[PDB]
Amino acid sequence: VNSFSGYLKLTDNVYIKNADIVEEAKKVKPTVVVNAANVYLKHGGGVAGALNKATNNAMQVESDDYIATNGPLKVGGSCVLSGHNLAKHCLHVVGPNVNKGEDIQLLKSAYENFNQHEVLLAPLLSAGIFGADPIHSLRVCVDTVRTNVYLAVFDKNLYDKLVSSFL
Ligand SMILES: NC(=O)C1(CNc2ncnc3[nH]c4cc(Br)ccc4c23)CC1
Ligand SMILES: [Cl-]
Repeated sequence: VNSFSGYLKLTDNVYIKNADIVEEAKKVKPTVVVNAANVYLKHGGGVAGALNKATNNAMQVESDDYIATNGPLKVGGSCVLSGHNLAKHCLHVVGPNVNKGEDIQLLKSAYENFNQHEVLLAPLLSAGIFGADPIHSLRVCVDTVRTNVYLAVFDKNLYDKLVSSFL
């Protein structure tokens, strides 16, 4: 039993809710919140901009030190950093950005990072400003993630479409 509330169960291990991931993280304080990161950990907009704003820019400060030491992530890759006031840990995961021409096949590799964590609060990777079809992202999530994932979808209209079209 965990503290996530109001989710629709899609499969054995995948759950979904119309929610602001920032507000959900602040309420649940999950062990792991997933950020929709880019390779530079520049948290300017979308989910990343919102999460970073909620940390009062502490996420960005920590991220800049990480990049200065380690260099950029790979598309499809991840790193574990602090969750600040939102979670114990933040798993920064880089899905392909279609608006940059990146290979959508890397979306499966991106979701594989979730399997290193028993339970996660997450957005749909490569959705939103990353330009992928969220219906496809949900399909890849369900077919790739084996650990327990609680998906927060900000847009109510999109949430209803994701549920109603789910196979
Ligand atoms: N834009 C979308 O509808 C999707 C991706 N964005 C988010 N997904 C889940 N929680 C989120 N909290 C946010 C807060 C701010 Br401010 C901006 C964006 C998001 C966000 C669901 C596809
Ligand atoms: Cl977004």
